[PDB]
Amino acid sequence: QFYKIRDANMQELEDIERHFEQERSNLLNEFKAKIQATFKKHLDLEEQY
Amino acid sequence: MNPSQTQKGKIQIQVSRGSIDLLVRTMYEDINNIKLKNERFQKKKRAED
Amino acid sequence: KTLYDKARDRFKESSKAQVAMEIKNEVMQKLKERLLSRAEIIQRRLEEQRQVLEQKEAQVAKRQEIDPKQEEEIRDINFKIDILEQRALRFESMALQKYEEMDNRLNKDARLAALHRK
Amino acid sequence: VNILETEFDLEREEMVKTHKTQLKELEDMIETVKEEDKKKTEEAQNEFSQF
Amino acid sequence: KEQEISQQDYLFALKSEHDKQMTLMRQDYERQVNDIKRKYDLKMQNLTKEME
Repeated sequence: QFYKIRDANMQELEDIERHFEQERSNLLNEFKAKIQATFKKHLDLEEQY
Repeated sequence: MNPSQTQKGKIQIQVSRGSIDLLVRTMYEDINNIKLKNERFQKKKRAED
Repeated sequence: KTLYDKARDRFKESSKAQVAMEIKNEVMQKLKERLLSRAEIIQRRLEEQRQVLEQKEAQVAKRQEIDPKQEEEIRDINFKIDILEQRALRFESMALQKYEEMDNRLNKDARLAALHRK
Repeated sequence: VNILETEFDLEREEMVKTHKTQLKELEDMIETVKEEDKKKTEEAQNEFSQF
Repeated sequence: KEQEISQQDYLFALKSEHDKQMTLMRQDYERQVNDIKRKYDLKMQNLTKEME
């Protein structure tokens, strides 16, 4: 039981880290999508000016 | 901000508490009932002798 | 100064008796105009109500048989004219009281302190 | 678990600071373009009214 | 992650300087169009005037 719990702790740690990079990647996706909206719309602004 | 992204700490700590409690149940399912029978024999023979 | 430096400067900016008498004439004229002009507006409402009621009563007279729905409309017109009359009387009372109220609120403020020595 | 949450807390702090800083600094130009548009419009308007 | 942030910042600086480049060059071509328009305005007006 001791070593089985140790192994379960290993797997839970690995899943925790995996969810960590998952959240990091989702946050980076959010930020990049938000910043990417800073584009051709304003060029069309002058296009219509 | 994504509410789920920003709260890794509490959710993981909940997972950890659940793992701790589930392990406690598993390890506790098979110990300490021997002492009950030993002491009950002790006291039965006490009232007997 | 470049437009960008101009924006920075804007940010830094954002970070940190004789004439009194005519001024008082200005303020009190504005107040009296407001109050009495709403008074004539109330008068206009009263006369319009009276004209609509007289039109309705003439219409009733034209109809040989009294139309009960026109009776309800006539009573509604009567209620509206009466309520306008009551609101107009209360308007006169509150307009005199607000004229004096603004008189007090203006004469005893700093920008017309010297009036006291007068 | 505490350490693994801690370093990601610091990483989240760092990315939050970065994104907040760029969002704060970058937005300074659309105002200039709109002001240019309005000012040129008014300038073209004034002498046409004069004509 | 510091290199990732620095690359993101460099990419956005490149994009922003491209924004400035496009804005300025388009403004300059439109200024040229206006200059041509006004020179032609003045020539047309002048000639039509002495003809008048």
